[PDB]
Amino acid sequence: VMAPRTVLL
Amino acid sequence: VMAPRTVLL
Amino acid sequence: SHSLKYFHTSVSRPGRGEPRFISVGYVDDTQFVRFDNDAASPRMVPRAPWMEQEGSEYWDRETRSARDTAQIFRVNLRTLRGYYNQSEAGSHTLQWMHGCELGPDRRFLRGYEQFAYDGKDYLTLNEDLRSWTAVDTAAQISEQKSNDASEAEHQRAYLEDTCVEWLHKYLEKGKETLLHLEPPKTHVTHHPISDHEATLRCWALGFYPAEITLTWQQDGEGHTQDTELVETRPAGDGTFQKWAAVVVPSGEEQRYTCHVQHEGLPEPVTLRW
Amino acid sequence: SHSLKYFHTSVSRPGRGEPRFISVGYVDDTQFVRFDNDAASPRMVPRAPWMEQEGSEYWDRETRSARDTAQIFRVNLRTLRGYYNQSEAGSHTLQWMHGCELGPDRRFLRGYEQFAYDGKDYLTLNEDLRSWTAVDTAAQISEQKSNDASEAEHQRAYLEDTCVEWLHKYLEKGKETLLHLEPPKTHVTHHPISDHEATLRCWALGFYPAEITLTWQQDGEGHTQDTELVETRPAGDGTFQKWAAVVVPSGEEQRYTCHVQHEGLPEPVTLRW
Amino acid sequence: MIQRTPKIQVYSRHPAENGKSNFLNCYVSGFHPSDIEVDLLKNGERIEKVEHSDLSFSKDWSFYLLYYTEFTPTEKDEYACRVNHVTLSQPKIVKWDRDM
Amino acid sequence: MIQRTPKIQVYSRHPAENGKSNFLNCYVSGFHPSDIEVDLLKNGERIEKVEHSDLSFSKDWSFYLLYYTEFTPTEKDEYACRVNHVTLSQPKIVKWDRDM
Repeated sequence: VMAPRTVLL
Repeated sequence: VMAPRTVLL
Repeated sequence: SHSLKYFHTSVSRPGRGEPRFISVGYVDDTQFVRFDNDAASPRMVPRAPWMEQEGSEYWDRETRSARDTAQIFRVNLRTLRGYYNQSEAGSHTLQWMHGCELGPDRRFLRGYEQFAYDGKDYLTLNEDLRSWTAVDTAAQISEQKSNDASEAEHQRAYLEDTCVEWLHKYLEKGKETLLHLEPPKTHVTHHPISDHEATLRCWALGFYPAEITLTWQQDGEGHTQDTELVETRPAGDGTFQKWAAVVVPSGEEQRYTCHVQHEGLPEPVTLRW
Repeated sequence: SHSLKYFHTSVSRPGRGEPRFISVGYVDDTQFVRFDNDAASPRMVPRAPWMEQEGSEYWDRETRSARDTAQIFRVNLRTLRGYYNQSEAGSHTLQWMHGCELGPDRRFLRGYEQFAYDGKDYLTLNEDLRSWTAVDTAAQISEQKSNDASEAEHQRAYLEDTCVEWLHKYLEKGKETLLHLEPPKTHVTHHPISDHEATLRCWALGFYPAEITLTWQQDGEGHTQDTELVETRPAGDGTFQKWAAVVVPSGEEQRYTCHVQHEGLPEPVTLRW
Repeated sequence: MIQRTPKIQVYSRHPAENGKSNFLNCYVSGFHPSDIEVDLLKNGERIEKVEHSDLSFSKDWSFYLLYYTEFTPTEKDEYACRVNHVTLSQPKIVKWDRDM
Repeated sequence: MIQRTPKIQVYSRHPAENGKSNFLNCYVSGFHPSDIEVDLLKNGERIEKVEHSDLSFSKDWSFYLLYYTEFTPTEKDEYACRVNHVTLSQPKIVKWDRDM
């Protein structure tokens, strides 16, 4: 599944 | 210092 | 016992576009910094002189955290409007507060964190600092969402390490103030009502920290039968003040004494008119 | 060797408000799911039949991740517009891709992740999976920001555990197709150009996976002194096709041979005309 | 949505003594939501150039602010605080009593 | 900001054989940015009801899409792909050659 957390740039 | 990243409701 | 805590507030402005956002930081009873987007200069600024000797790396870094946060809250705001089926026409509030506390041993004691929407407990970090808790059926989603993203994890990290480490630094950089105890200036005032009664008002001024106790008692026994007390208020110079009054029969004033307790006093203090 | 990888894309629209966002997932060369906010159903949907037997918990959970992501990217978008002093009038693109790969031992081999703005490498997760790397003197801030927030940490978690665990599940739920190899249908075609030259075109159709090799050889020797080759393309039914041509002097056709390598073949194949 | 009426308290930094400079404070608290109007008055006139603390709140989520200005008491001059909030049917006014 | 010219390839799912139903494909790739216009043509006429894959990209960040429709070849009918992109000075047209 797609990662549960993305990145805040 | 503040908390770096808050929480995504 | 000391503490480092912030209070973030975000308010939606139907029409004016982007929601108002404000952060303020405190060490014990002293506000030391703050952020406000409406402000002429939108960035983290000091509120206590003992902060001024800090590098630009600091202020820039903090200004970022703040800014990012205002964004996420902007989102969270719309998100919530969703959960509750509310219109963009009304205004709404989202608040978040977190803090870490040090014990007498000058080491980590407890930490906390919690959100609230329209003045009502919404979500909360549990004591163990590893699980959240919906405090509404709406927060149910927000609960798991956070539990999957494992947000709880680093919140605990911040609270347990970062928060502490920095708290210490702040104590040093401001020992001169944060550590100086300022006992209260005391005194009683007489205010006759009729030829038969009068009011005794026990005052306490310019003290710090704010924790304090005033007690009116007759013949050495405790009292309450006419004890009006006001909520501790700020002087405006960094110190506080508070007073307790009581109605008494003219002629019986000697039977009454006011007791005052404050950490800045070597021992409690007794006042009589 | 297998892999599970996604490709997220976000494109800003000045006039149309909210930025376009799309996510697609793949296992090896097969797309299996996808999300598009401009679709009638703004939610995660299957793209392969072998997915259809999944519970609503799955689709709902995934739809969330996707939605949250679209939001963060919306932010990241404005954030970046900032870093580069760009106007809300132009359009911009932010892409993110990540994947985990399994080795022959059917165990973790390698993982990756990286962002890119306006078609240019921006930020990148390092091999060790514990540090980031600005790849544009602008990504600098974003680098530290992430390194302080320790974002790198759980990305590694996802990649190392979650990603793998699920990859396996997918392989099972789709063995029939995923693990099924389909060798290429071969053949050569003759196309006279001039009175002294013709063209030999070695074809390869309906194969899978896409990895393949075509090579023209004369009398045992090697060749490409007129070997035009086309990029492997999709058939549209899940399989691929590709061809390699070469100009040869008429009457010498027998001299040349086409070699074809593909995992679906017990051993290479040679054609001639 | 929850609302809470503000609690007002008008007072001086130090004990009042005519002719001596001091500071007048209007301390509002325990209110929600945050939109609020506070005004310091001198004989009905709205005093200008009045500062106020940064917005903040307490454990029960309610807000509190402090408005204040510099002033010099007199036996003739009368001071008051005028506050308006959504929870108020009409702006509430409480005048300064040097004894409280 | 980086741009990349798309690479076009027009072809059929299976080998062309007149009178036999097949599928016409226009495969575009290696282009950036994503805004792009693709059109399938039948004797100059713009064919309608044409599907296309989901947007995606490769290791070098460039995109690739697949447009396609159902069709039946004939020795008289002529088919082509018309593509327009910002990197193009003018819409490029490449016609189908059943031999490629």
